[PDB]
Amino acid sequence: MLQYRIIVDGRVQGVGFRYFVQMEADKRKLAGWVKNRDDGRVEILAEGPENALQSFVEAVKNGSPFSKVTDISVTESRSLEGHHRFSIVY
Repeated sequence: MLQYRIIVDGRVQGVGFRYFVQMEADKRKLAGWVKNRDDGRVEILAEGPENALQSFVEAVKNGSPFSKVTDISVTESRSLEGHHRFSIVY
């Protein structure tokens, strides 16, 4: 489909952000993962149809309770790894 690599910065850890991203990804039937980086940022790999991916990016910007998204970087690829499911990963 398309794969997005999304990096989120701001007040985005210890705020239920991974859970929020996972609920949005499952709602939008996207596959991939969300993971906290040790530098405070959140990485998101998401694969799916373009309408789902675009609307997902907008939802991510709204964040979880107490979060504040100050930046979102997105890079894209047509090469999907064929992920199923969306996981909170370590």
